[PDB]
Amino acid sequence: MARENEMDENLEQVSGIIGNLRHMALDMGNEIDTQNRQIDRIMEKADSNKTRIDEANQRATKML
Amino acid sequence: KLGKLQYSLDYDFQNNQLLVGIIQAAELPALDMGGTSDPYVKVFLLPDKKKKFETKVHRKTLNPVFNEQFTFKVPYSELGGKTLVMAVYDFDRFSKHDIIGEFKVPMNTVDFGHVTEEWRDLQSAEK
Amino acid sequence: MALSEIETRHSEIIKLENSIRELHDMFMDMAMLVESQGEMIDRIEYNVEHAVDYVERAVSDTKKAVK
Amino acid sequence: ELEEMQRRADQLADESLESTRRMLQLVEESKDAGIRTLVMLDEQGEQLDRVEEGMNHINQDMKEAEKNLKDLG
Amino acid sequence: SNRRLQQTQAQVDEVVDIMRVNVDKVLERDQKLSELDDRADALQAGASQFETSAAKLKRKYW
Amino acid sequence: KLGKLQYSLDYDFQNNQLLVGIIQAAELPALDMGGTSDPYVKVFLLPDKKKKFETKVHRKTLNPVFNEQFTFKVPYSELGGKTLVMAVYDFDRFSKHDIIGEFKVPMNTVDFGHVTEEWRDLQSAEKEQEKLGDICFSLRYVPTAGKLTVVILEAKNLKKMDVGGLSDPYVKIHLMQNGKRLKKKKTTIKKNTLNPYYNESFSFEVPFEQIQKVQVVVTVLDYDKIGKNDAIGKVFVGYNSTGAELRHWSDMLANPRRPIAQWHTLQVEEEVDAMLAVK
Amino acid sequence: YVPTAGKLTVVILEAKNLKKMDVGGLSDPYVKIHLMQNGKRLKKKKTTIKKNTLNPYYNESFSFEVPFEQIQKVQVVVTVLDYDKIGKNDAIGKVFVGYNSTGAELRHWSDMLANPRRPIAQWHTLQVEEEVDAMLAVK
Ligand SMILES: [Mg+2]
Ligand SMILES: [Mg+2]
Ligand SMILES: [Mg+2]
Ligand SMILES: [Mg+2]
Repeated sequence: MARENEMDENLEQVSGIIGNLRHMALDMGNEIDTQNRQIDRIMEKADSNKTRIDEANQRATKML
Repeated sequence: KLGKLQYSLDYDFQNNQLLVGIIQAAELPALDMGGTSDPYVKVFLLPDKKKKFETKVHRKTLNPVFNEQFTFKVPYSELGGKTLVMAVYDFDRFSKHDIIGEFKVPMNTVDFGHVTEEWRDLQSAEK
Repeated sequence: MALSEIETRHSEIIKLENSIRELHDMFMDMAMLVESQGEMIDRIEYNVEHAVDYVERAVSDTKKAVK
Repeated sequence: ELEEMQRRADQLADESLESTRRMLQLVEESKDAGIRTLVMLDEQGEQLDRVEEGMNHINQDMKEAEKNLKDLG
Repeated sequence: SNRRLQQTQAQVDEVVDIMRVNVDKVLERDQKLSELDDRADALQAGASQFETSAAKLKRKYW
Repeated sequence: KLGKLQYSLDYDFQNNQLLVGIIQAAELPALDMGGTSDPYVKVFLLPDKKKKFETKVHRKTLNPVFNEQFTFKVPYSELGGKTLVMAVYDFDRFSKHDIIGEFKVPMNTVDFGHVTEEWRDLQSAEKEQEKLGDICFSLRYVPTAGKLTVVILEAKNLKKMDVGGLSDPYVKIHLMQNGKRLKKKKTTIKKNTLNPYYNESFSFEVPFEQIQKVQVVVTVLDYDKIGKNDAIGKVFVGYNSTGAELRHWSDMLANPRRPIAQWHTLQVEEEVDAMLAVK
Repeated sequence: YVPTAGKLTVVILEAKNLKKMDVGGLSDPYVKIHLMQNGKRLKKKKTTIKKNTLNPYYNESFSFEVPFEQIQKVQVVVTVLDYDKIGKNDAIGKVFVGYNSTGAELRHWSDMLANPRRPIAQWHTLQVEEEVDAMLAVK
């Protein structure tokens, strides 16, 4: 039974570690989502400023 | 110049109520003696000034963290023409609590569906 | 019990080991992708800061030009 | 037949045991990989924040530049 | 006790189902980051050009 | 330097038992008054310390001859992963019996089949840190805003605090300066865990002009409802810190706008608080 | 220090620029040497009292029995004090070398270790007793 119990302990530890892995996976995924939303925001603003600076550069070189 | 404000905004369609979360604020100007102010944020629906919500008073920090939440039981149809007001106040025990800043958010510019959470620069309240 | 019980035990255990291994590989790939994307973000922030400098100097120049 | 059977059973026991040990090792590697992954996420997150502040600054500066060009025209 | 074995198995399966989705979302993040990289390069290029033009204009109207 | 020990070892396959014979010892150092000690040998199976066997006490000899025999009823399969321990003790009537020497014999190095009997030199018995626990967290400081982000990640191999079970750990974080405890933070209480996972972030307002004069104190404690809550371990980083702690601190400083995660070994609260009372 | 015999020879040579302890005049300095371990003060030695001096010269040798197995776990505490007959005798300064020592002190110690059967002379800056004793209460 020592063979079996030893293994039992192993499976229990694996269980705990798996639970922790679950929590970590949840935090991971959530923060990944939020960061994705933030990146979307960044690309919106970056395109806005791209247009801004293109138009501004054209207007600036226009008076030359 | 006072500082910025991080807040959260989203709408619960299951209970038909607005969920406004006050996360924190940063780089607030100091108005008190110690070199730091005692800030607290008053939040209320912009359209009608009724049932205004106030956060807990934080002592002597120019970067207060409230992490609080408020619920406005308002239908989704009325919501569109309703604005949100978040004003930062400075607490003083022996005088009028001076307003540090304020911020207004139109609910027609707000997009619900994804949980919103952003930093916005504070401005000086109108006389 | 019998040999059937032990065999099924062994089988389900191996199944668990393989599922575990797939989980592992997923985590490894995760770390990898996140790292590479990290380098990507490095160069992005680089380009952005350069852009900020250029814009600032440009704004100063125009601001001195108009007046 | 019988001896080989008992030995077979004990064999399967040992195999399952070392298998579970392998599992423990694997979930440990997974654990650490996950941790460093989260660390990377924090770092890159702050970097993204700095990027956002950069974008805001760019926007305001170009707004001013737009003002000056409109005041010059 | 097969209950613990199968329960742990279910845990593992769940975490797997989490992680594969997380991985796909990460790939999407890689796409968004790549496009942001290109956009940033173009942005700083235009920034340098506008800086040059601004230098000319300052050396013109002052 | 104490002396040598002659012993015998063999296995009886007919009764499935281990036959350990204590022959004698030689050149033992004298610890008693007369110029000779009163030696006696304690022998037990190394794997499990159960049913230890002790020889008769010999009076005033530095070359005691026991010629005794002990039997360990242990199967031959279990024997392979079992070690033998033979420790020489000095008898004293009015005090603790000091250990003269000890010797350990791995049963995988032992060859049975021929009756073994050898002389082996005695060595001094081993007396390490008691806690053997570790706490891992990440440090991030950006000098411009003066923000200190301490993220408690996870502890492992913590010392048992509850009776017949695992512990109920929680992390308390103190920020000290000139011996005073300024800020107080704590985490969620994870119950019945050998390795608690928190992943909880804390932030502190620390100016750039005082960064070299601050103390960050991380303490892992156990939680019982009733009575005083004891403490498992604690470590500190920052001002007047040494070891891997000062290293992690210097990594936090050298790497701004970036969090560095690291492990740390838990020390006793007495020594740590003694270090914090300095300057 | 010679490791074989386990002899530690501390020769107090001379102090300089000591802080004034007497009213409207120079000080009356004398050197007290303590040998500490685990916070306990084992041996106590002192020197002759040189009266009215800005820079006291002693040239006095002291010896201590220190085994080679405990050389890395010993504390040598040198204290310069002022002597008045009446009342408590105050303290001017003190420094310590050995276990848990830092600076030029640990350097001098390491020079003593690296150079056996040979005496190495060195200067040391006097610290306040509070900080030093706070350092000695460690471990
Ligand atoms: Mg006030
Ligand atoms: Mg005796
Ligand atoms: Mg408990
Ligand atoms: Mg005097």
